[PDB]
Amino acid sequence: IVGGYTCQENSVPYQVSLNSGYHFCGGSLINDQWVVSAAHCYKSRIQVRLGEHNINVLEGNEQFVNAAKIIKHPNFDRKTLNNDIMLIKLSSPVKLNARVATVALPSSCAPAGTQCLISGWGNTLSSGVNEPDLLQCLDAPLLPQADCEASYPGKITDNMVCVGFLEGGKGSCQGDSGGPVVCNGELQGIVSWGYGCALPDNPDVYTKVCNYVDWIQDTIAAN
Amino acid sequence: VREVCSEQAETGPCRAMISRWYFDVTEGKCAPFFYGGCGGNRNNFDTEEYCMAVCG
Repeated sequence: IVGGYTCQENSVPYQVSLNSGYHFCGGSLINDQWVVSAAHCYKSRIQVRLGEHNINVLEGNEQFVNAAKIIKHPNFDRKTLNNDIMLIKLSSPVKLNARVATVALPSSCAPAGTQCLISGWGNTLSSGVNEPDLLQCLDAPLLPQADCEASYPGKITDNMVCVGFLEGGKGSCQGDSGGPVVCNGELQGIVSWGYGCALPDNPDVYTKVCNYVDWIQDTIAAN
Repeated sequence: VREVCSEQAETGPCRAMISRWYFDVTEGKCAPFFYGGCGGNRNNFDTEEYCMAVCG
């Protein structure tokens, strides 16, 4: 998160860190045993860390669970990043409480102009690398599809939505993929891609989660 | 295998944080970088040993 603020501790209780030795992507808890994230964050051993605020200090509040099943969407396309979403089934259910909780899946697709909160431990600078210790947060709006298409001509499918500021200065960055974009208390997007970080006329584009609610629901059911 | 080894390091457009190694042609040595998880190019190896083994 370039240009954001430190989240108040344990205010984003559904935020998880996918870890393989080091933090490499974020995710969201949607019930006791499943995590949703981006398909490009696939690895074969993933450990999910819940209740984290400072990713580098053992704080006493955390739950560490290994990923038992990792299921990407059947039509994820590694070149266009169309359908970039995957589900992770934890090896055991977590214990839900004040700082580890669930986020609601969408009731419908949020319209343009809705304010969203994006959070993550991704890089905080546009030039250079600086990995925060503490979870960062960002309040940003969903853009009109036209503005989104005009910024990335020919590359936006019906499964993508842009959030941000065409002036640049703020935006998600490397290490934030998989993370939550929550608008009106519902998970509307998953951090996926953009050119650079917080560059003018290159906003953030996210997987449009409202198009996947029956897929998620049916996949939990079948396994 | 040289043509790969001259390409500039690229993060790609995705926003994961994966440490990778690339060969640097001026300095004649594999250096570390952060790859975003999609796109990018061939000068992108998972270890120093494998990078120097291809390009060194």
